[PDB]
Amino acid sequence: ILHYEKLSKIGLVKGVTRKYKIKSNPLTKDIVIKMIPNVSNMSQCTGSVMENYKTRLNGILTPIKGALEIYKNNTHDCVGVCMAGVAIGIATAAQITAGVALYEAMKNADNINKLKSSIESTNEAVVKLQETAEKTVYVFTALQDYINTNLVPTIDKIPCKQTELSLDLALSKYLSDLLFVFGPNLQDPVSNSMTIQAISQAFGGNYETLLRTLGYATEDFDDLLESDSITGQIIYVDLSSYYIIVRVYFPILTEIQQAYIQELLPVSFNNDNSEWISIVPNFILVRNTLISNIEIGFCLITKRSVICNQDYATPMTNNMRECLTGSTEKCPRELVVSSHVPRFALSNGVLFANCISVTCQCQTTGRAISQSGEQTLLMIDNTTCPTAVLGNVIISLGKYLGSVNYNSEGIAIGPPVFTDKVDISSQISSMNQSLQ
Amino acid sequence: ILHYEKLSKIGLVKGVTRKYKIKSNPLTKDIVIKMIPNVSNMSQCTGSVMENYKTRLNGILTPIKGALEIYKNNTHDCVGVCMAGVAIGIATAAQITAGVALYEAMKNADNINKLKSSIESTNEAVVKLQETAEKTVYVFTALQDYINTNLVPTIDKIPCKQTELSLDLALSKYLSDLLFVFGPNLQDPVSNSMTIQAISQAFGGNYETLLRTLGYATEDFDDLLESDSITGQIIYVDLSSYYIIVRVYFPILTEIQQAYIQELLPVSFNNDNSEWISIVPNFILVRNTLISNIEIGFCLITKRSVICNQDYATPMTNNMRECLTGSTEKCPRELVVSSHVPRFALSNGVLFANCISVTCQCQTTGRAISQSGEQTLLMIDNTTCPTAVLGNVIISLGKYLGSVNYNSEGIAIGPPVFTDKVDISSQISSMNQSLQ
Amino acid sequence: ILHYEKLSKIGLVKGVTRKYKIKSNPLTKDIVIKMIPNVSNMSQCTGSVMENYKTRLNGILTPIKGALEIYKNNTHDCVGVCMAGVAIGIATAAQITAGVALYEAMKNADNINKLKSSIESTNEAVVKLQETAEKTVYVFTALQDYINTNLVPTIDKIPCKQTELSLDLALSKYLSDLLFVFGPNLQDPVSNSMTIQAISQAFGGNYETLLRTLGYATEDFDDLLESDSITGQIIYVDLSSYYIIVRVYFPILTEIQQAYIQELLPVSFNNDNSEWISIVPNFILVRNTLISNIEIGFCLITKRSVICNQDYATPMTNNMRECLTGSTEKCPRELVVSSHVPRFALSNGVLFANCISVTCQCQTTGRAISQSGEQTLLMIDNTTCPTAVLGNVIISLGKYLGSVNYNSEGIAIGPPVFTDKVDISSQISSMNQSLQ
Ligand SMILES: *[C@@H]1O[C@H](CO)[C@@H](O)[C@H](O)[C@H]1NC(C)=O
Ligand SMILES: *[C@@H]1O[C@H](CO)[C@@H](O)[C@H](O)[C@H]1NC(C)=O
Ligand SMILES: *[C@@H]1O[C@H](CO)[C@@H](O)[C@H](O)[C@H]1NC(C)=O
Ligand SMILES: *[C@@H]1O[C@H](CO)[C@@H](O)[C@H](O)[C@H]1NC(C)=O
Ligand SMILES: *[C@@H]1O[C@H](CO)[C@@H](O)[C@H](O)[C@H]1NC(C)=O
Ligand SMILES: *[C@@H]1O[C@H](CO)[C@@H](O)[C@H](O)[C@H]1NC(C)=O
Ligand SMILES: *[C@@H]1O[C@H](CO)[C@@H](O)[C@H](O)[C@H]1NC(C)=O
Ligand SMILES: *[C@@H]1O[C@H](CO)[C@@H](O)[C@H](O)[C@H]1NC(C)=O
Ligand SMILES: *[C@@H]1O[C@H](CO)[C@@H](O)[C@H](O)[C@H]1NC(C)=O
Ligand SMILES: *[C@@H]1O[C@H](CO)[C@@H](O)[C@H](O)[C@H]1NC(C)=O
Ligand SMILES: *[C@@H]1O[C@H](CO)[C@@H](O)[C@H](O)[C@H]1NC(C)=O
Ligand SMILES: *[C@@H]1O[C@H](CO)[C@@H](O)[C@H](O)[C@H]1NC(C)=O
Repeated sequence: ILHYEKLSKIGLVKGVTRKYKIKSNPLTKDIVIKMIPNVSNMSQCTGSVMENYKTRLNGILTPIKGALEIYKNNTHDCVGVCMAGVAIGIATAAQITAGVALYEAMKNADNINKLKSSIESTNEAVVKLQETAEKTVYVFTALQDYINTNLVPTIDKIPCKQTELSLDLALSKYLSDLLFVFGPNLQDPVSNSMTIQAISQAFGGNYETLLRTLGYATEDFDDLLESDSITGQIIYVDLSSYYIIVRVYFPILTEIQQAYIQELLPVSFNNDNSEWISIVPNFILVRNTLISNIEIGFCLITKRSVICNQDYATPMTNNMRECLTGSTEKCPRELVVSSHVPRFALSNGVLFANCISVTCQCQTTGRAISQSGEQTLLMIDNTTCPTAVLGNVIISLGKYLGSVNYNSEGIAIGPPVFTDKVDISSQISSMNQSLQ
Repeated sequence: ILHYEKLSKIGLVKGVTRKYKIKSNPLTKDIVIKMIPNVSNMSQCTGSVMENYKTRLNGILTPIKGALEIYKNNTHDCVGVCMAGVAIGIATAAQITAGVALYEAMKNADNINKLKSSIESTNEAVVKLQETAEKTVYVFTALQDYINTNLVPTIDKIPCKQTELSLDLALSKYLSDLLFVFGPNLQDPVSNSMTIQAISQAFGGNYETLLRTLGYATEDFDDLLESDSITGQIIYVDLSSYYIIVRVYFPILTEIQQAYIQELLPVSFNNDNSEWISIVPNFILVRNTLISNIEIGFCLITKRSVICNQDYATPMTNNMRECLTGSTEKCPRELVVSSHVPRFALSNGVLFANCISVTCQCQTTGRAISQSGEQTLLMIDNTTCPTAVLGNVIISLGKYLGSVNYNSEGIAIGPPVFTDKVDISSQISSMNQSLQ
Repeated sequence: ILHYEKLSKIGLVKGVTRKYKIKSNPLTKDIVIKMIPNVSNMSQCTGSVMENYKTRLNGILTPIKGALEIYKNNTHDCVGVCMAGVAIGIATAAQITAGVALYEAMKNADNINKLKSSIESTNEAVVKLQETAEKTVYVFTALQDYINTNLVPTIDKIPCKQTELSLDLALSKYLSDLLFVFGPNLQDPVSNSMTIQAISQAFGGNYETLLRTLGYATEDFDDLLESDSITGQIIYVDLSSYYIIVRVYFPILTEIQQAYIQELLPVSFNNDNSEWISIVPNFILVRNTLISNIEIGFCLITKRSVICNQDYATPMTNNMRECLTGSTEKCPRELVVSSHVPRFALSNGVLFANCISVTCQCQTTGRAISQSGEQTLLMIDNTTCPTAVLGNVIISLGKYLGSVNYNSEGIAIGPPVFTDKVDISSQISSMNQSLQ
């Protein structure tokens, strides 16, 4: 376990405790995104912009169909999914799993494609199609709202050459937004790591409409959405009607048993007439009594749980392990030169303040609280005095659950470090000479 | 303090000198952002979209008020702001300061909330309300412009079922834009480090309107705005009318006395029949004769000053200070293999170039400029000849201010390094292996 | 030169082979971007917003003209381009080259400026003007389409105070979008490294319209566009009509002879009853039998080529070069702690899998595939059994081309490493302590 009391003297005050959960057991739903709007009522003087747009869009969608066909031509049934690796050549585990999912989805994709005329005939942003007697499929058109709201009502009040230019500009804007996702960046359409937010770029970035139409099945919807857990996969691309079929995955957030995330608050501390800040990860992941780093940039942090779409646990150095489990001397530290580093923190009702680097007096005492040159931090609870003053904040404090004689006991202190990108090169290069 | 001559002989040509500026003394103004538009004039067939949007927005905003209420409950002027830390539990210095500011703003927030009916009744993008007999408050409604410009005029030209769909799509787009900032990502709404641009996402990202309506208080407006110095804080959330109160901070740019930013220009140089580029920071902070690094990626680099919303000074390795103070050998270098690395530079009118890599000839005599094999760079000035050429550029040069015999004196050059992400891991691994 | 067979035993399975191509031989086109829209037809109720917008835009643009005038006043024909470095002061190689290009473009800029009245009289998003008897120039207005589609048609259906507010909001949104690029961030406007997508932010981000109107005539267009290969440069700023002149560069992709990019697929492998992953870059660049790294994150990855707007070759550690050329023991490895690390891969129809972590039972044999406690990965080809099963995927396999005794030969393995930044700091600091 983590030794919070020893970490506090370093400057690492214990923070909130959060539970760890990852995506599992995804459900599947199929949607059709029509990437070309219907212009039946505006065709009177739509000009020649549509042929150019179709050619440009075919130039984008052709690589997608080409990258799908390699798995399409190698997936079939033999006397489950039964693939042929000779004509596949290069494939990772994720690619092969995505191909299996693609073949599985083809069973419904065939019946979806059976309604090609209905898909093309759609002229609203969201349309319901009776895909079978007991199931339905929704159709999303990229720019149908804009055409039905702005361009169509203004088809005669302005010279419709200007309307042609406006439609061309709208389509060009849509394509420029698309090219970030569906352009040559999408080298691997056979994969399910593409988030619904990115897929909605084919719909103008309005993923909320897609999710609301499909259904808010769970109460953990927002955590799944922000954490990039709701993903989709393209399973069919049509170069005649210019539409794609996307299978959207709706997973459930499953708590990881015997696992939690502990956050450590860094506080500057005094040592040798100078201020220092400890260098340890802000978030530590504990799972089944095993301490390991978690890369938290991709994960989502809430008030009670950490939500990740993938198991983002990363290895932790053994020295870091002993720094977090009591051995303070192995805990690295950095000198502080900036004057905007926190100098006190409150945890469990008791504040850990660097009472020498900031004015520090209590309230009922009406006197100052003195921090000697040997103590890194000062523990202030209501044992010494029940209300403290720090700058312009007057705060009352609760009892401490740790050692009664905390402020009278010191510890060893670790060696200094520097964490700049180029400082790493200098340190490695310099000591290499020392090694020789 | 920086030895520019030796740095140039390394390949680090002295660049522009800029002053250091940080924000301080922030003035405060209060604005109200209503996140639900008024649909009174278009409620004839808006449908059930409004109730669903209200439910979604209530779900979005409930955690915000839940987090604010933790502090709002435990701060009550007692026998200055006087907070109870027992029920706060977990808090940092910045969070406690933000809570103090929140309570201070509550005194005016009470009078602002006294105008709940007026805030609800707003039907314009920007509305002026008399806070007091002398003070006024501006109300910003997110989608009011869109509704009043598009949905109201086109309320009967199109079937209003389509209008309901259009309004639903617009609100969904608004919510998708919001969820980046106001969604579960906003775990800590108490803190006041959220930029005005991010807050404007609740107003469609149009922070320029927010700032212009309040007032361009100073000529340093753009530097403050880009550097993220203009920040806001949510001080009250109402779920009955779905609006928030934001206290916008307008700091002033105060230059730090006896401090400046020095920029070094890297130039590839010849050494041992090959090309190298020195590995040192592009920007160097000198403050009160103390040299320190600066994570300038978060700051703004203008022509005459560096603007930072916080003091971003970070420590610099001692060896690196020795390198910048004259110790040539302690500066690391990287072998260059790219052919698109700069090979000459101009400072104070004197030309530093690597004539081995790029051909140099001098126009006033029409003969080549020769760089010998043991010289890193060639200093070319009008002392040598008034005009030299470099490929297709003909340039005239001033006089050097350093040593007259610059080109005849050599230095000691540093040790090679590699700066790739995996190179660090490989170097550490081998360097451990040698020690064992 | 790369020993794929030995890399497979580590877990680095050979992937796709791509060709390396860079920007070269850029063509030049001239366009005019007018950042103030023509509002002649809305002048009845335009209000006073236009004067304030003009003042804001003048404040935005004055630094740009000030920075251009440094090279404008210091460049003239001398008895090619002939610059004066005395009054330039500070300049890099890129800045000087950009200034030379700026002067070269001034010849056409004068003829463009001769049509100032025509430029300022434009009232459409894209307008064609004849700068000479033979050549023509296009004009792009930032917000003309929005005005002519929304504000003009709605000039009487709603009170024009609302129209004035709407125009002010639109201009403020346009300025908010602009300030990310054309604001104080644009410290060097002379340089030509700014992408066309960024330049289009002055046109609403519709770079597709610019490129389509300019008449592209290449099959490598999408690769050039994604890779940020198409760039522009501002060559003149007018503070009276508020327009800028941009010289757009259209290059050609030239394949680098004797150069290709090799991709390596990481696969978790068993060692000492534990699962590990190798720390080696995903992409390796080979040029004339010289191996080098590449920050391919800046580049674009396609199915058969890597496209970069600059030569992004970076040096590689010598030990690392030995690692990629058969010396297996120098390759670092990291202990897999997550349960979402790939565990099998397919290359050339040959399946590399870690049968310890994932059960393998190939259907043709009808029995499970057993991997011992000495073999890092198990090679499956149709010699041992044609079709293999891994979980839910049934795959048929080709024949190996390397050693037929692959599964019986073992290799040496490397030392463990950790890649976290804090882990790097802990590692570096710790062995300084042991070194002494
Ligand atoms: C378009 O034309 C059809 C007739 O084919 C008509 O039913 C419909 O109302 C028109 N408008 C829209 C928005 O579809
Ligand atoms: C897949 O098969 C189709 C015909 O069924 C063919 O047109 C296409 O080129 C094939 N794709 C390959 C072999 O990659
Ligand atoms: C300190 O505060 C706790 C509540 O947090 C209280 O129970 C205890 O009596 C207090 N001790 C004093 C006032 O001495
Ligand atoms: C390495 O150890 C020496 C011991 O004297 C110390 O002075 C130096 O600062 C240390 N450097 C690093 C980068 O750990
Ligand atoms: C470390 O020093 C040795 C001997 O001086 C040298 O051979 C080796 O290349 C150095 N390693 C570096 C600088 O990474
Ligand atoms: C704050 O106080 C109110 C009213 O007493 C209560 O409803 C709410 O739950 C409290 N919130 C806390 C204690 O976090
Ligand atoms: C709604 O209509 C009334 C009718 O007089 C008008 O006064 C009011 O300004 C309208 N509201 C909006 C927001 O347009
Ligand atoms: C050389 O350049 C200097 C500027 O540094 C100038 O003052 C001088 O007149 C030039 N010509 C000489 C020194 O002959
Ligand atoms: C350049 O010259 C013009 C007059 O020709 C002057 O107005 C401007 O200020 C000069 N700029 C600089 C940087 O000297
Ligand atoms: C303004 O109105 C005139 C009236 O004839 C028209 O010719 C011109 O095109 C209009 N300007 C526009 C639409 O930008
Ligand atoms: C393995 O597959 C290849 C074609 O990929 C075939 O030529 C060979 O005969 C097969 N070997 C066996 C034993 O079936
Ligand atoms: C250094 O090598 C030793 C060899 O026994 C190993 O135990 C230790 O973990 C290594 N540490 C680092 C930071 O590489």
